[PDB]
Amino acid sequence: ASVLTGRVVSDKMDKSITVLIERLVRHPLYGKQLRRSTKIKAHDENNVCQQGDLVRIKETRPISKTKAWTLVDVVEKVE
Amino acid sequence: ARYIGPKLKLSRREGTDLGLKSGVKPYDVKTKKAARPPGQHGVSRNKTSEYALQLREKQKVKRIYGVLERQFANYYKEAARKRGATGENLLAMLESRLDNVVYRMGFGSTRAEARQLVSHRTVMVKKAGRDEFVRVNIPSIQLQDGDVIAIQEKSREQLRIKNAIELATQRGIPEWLDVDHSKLQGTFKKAPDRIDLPAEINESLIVELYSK
Amino acid sequence: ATTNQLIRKGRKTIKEKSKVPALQACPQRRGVCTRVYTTTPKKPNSAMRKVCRVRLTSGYEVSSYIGGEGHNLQEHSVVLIRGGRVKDLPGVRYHTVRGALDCAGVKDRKQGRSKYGAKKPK
Amino acid sequence: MVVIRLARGGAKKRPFYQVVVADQRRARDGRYIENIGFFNPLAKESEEAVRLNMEAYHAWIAKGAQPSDRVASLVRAYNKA
Amino acid sequence: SMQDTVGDMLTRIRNAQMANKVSVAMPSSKLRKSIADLLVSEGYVASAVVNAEENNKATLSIELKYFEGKAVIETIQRFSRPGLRQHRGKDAIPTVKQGMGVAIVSTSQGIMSDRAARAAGIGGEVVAFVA
Amino acid sequence: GLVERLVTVDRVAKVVKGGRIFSFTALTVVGDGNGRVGFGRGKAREVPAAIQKALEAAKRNMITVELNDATLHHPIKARHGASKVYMQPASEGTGVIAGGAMRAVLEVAGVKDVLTKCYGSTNTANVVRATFNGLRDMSTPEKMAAKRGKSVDEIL
RNA sequence: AAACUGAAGAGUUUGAUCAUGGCUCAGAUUGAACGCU
RNA sequence: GGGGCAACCCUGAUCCAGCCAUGCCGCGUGUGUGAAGAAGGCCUUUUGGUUGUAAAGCACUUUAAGCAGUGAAGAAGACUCCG
RNA sequence: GCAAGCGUUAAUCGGAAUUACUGGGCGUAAAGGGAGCGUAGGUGGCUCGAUAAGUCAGAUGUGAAAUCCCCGGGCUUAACCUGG
Repeated sequence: ASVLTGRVVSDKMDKSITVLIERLVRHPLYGKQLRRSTKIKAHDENNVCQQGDLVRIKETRPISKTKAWTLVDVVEKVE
Repeated sequence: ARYIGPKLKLSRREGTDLGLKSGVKPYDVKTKKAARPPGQHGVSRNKTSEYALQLREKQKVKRIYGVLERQFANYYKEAARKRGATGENLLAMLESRLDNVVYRMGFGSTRAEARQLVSHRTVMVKKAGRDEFVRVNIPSIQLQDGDVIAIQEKSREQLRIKNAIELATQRGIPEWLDVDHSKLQGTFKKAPDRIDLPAEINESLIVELYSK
Repeated sequence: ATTNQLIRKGRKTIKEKSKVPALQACPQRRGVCTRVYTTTPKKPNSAMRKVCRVRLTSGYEVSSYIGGEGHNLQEHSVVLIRGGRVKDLPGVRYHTVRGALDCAGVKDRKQGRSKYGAKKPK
Repeated sequence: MVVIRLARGGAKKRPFYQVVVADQRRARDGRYIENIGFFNPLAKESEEAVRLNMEAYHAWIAKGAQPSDRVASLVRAYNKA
Repeated sequence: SMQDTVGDMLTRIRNAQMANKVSVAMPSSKLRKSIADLLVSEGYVASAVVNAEENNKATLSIELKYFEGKAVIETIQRFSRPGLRQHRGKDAIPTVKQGMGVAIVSTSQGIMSDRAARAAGIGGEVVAFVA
Repeated sequence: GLVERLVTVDRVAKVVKGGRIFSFTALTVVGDGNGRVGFGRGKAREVPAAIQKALEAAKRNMITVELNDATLHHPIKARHGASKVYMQPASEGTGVIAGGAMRAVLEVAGVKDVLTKCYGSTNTANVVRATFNGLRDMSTPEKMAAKRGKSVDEIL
């Protein structure tokens, strides 16, 4: 399986969370990395994590049209 | 294709003997030209440039070895592909050709006569490790080390071969080639070295010409 | 041009358009001579250069030059047109292939026959 | 089913065959699951006309692929040789 | 503001060498001291000493060399500037002047020479070329 | 054993009140062929006299160079004014790859294998001067070892 | 063992110069067409 | 590859064949010897030069093309008899 | 000079460091925004730790075959085919 850790941008959706993932990609010609952020939607069964929390998700069978990830664990809480 | 025009005019343009004609008499007495370039104009102003010199050198080597530009370009490409000096490799290939080796052995008095004689399949080349002789009609075949050369039974008593052998003896036999006259058998044990080959020919110019 | 600037905007090569649009990226093109006339060259030169206004199968109405000495072209003659600008003729960007379809080759050409569609004399 | 078969390469009037494991439906020159051997109809005595991988062939036989008759005969000849 | 430190040290050395200064001093850091130690071991500078001053500061002083009137450091150029970092593998480290120079490489085993890193089979940040 | 080569011939005009005046300027590179090479510029009303003046200048403007068997020790990049010349050692048998102005001076030097490139201006005089400066700048591994106070083996 | 081999410029703005700057040629190439053969 | 227990049938896939110099490669259109340097063409200071060993003469050689033969290999052994 | 070919034309890259990451410039040749402020974003002082994401190294799987390259083999040579 694949595990990704990211901030949860939005928790408004019921039984759902949106996580932002930061990754570094090297530009082919120029060769300098650029920060890239892509939103990924995950399924939270108890809505444990509020917005701004850092969460780890793994790939899973599509629960819904836009969600293929699940909230296995929550590591850190926003102050 | 092979050049069909006057042999001497090529050597006159180059300004030095190309070996096209067998040296039965001195080259100077035979033709009494090549002191000046051919044609009506002869001596002329506006001396040639370095690119012209490179072109002249390439034309010299091609004319000496009776090899067209297309084959010469393939040979130069193979030389650059091969390890070591490109000019040395190209000269080695031009030596390796069958017509040249038979001419050095003396079966043919001249390189053109050797090329025709080989194309006619009188000469048989045995590759290393082969117990049966095979007739070849391509004079451009490269020779591997230790290859053996035989005259066919029909061609054993050729008059031109016999007349060519003693001219070859007067000219001298190269060390790498081993020739048995009685059996008319020639072995290519090693390829000619650059030091062995004529110093006057300049390999570098041919390499310069193909580099744009 | 810093690295960040190059990454953000980048480098751009504008592309040269063809100098022979009427050929539509083709070696030659067939047309019909809608006019056969003569014209004056530019300032340094003086002559009566033979030109034909031709409508090609590609739909353009372009002007082509008739090379060589003498020609049989006239109205409603089908000709073949290749590229090649005439330096001293403004607006003439094509050449008429001699001997291709109806443009006869030069009568007594001897040296550059293949450039003018003249058969080998026997 | 999966059939081991010869694939025709080489040059005109000079056939060279490549023994390949491929689906029966797919064409002779099409995709093949695996390559196990080369077969050369016309070859010198010193040269090895037939080369094959016994372990892979046995593996496919156990798996259930159905070898073609020509390949089976070539395998028999290789085994006896 | 000053967004580079290694480049500042390199240009300080270069300007001092062009001005024929006996020694060049600068604010000290462990990375600057390591680079100076590598230069000393390569023989481009005579010595490099860190004097601990007050207020938790330190001064790195490098004694420069001159051979036959000319500077020992023929050229010293920053490669991995802050704006564009360059990281290379073991077989991709650039050679300086056919190997007669030095490409300073900061590897996981410390800051060391390109030839030494090639011997160790290691790579890292190619920080500067000194010859 | 001195070899003289004429890089180029140029014609220049000087204007007096009465009428135009024509003069010839020549550039020649002359060298030993092993370690010593010079370039000279001569001006004369007559071409051969300009050639001779250029030779005389080149002889005094000889400098020494050091070479490994037949090739350059290391890549050399030089700028004289606008023009930029780049030189790269090549293996034996490659030959001299150069655009005339570089070729003349390299052949005077005696280098048999080299790769050259030019950037910006292609002017022959500037190219020659930049090449000459690059040859002067070049140094050998032993000289570098003495510079750094280390043995030849220690430094690669 | 080998795969690690590769870099040319020139004509043209000026009475002449250097730079800059465009335009043009020298090469390879092609499912190629047209002209002589 | 499809169907059939097999015999065998289908297969414009496939293997080949006809046309095209359309690209690449190879080969041939001959090879030696040949002077008051024939004749003619061209240039010329009108007499020399050049075409030019080029040619004629002379002695060979027959790859390719054409004729007469000869003759592999692509074939995996079917079926049938016997253990 | 090429040679069963030879040129012209059409197209692509090269030469063109003439879009310059390798590898260009901005006082006068084209080019510093009229000046400040500041959003996103880019970069960023010294010392002691945790972390190992970027970075480097090694292991595995994969990155189909052909084609490119190297060394051998077969076609009389070559193209061509072909094992590794």
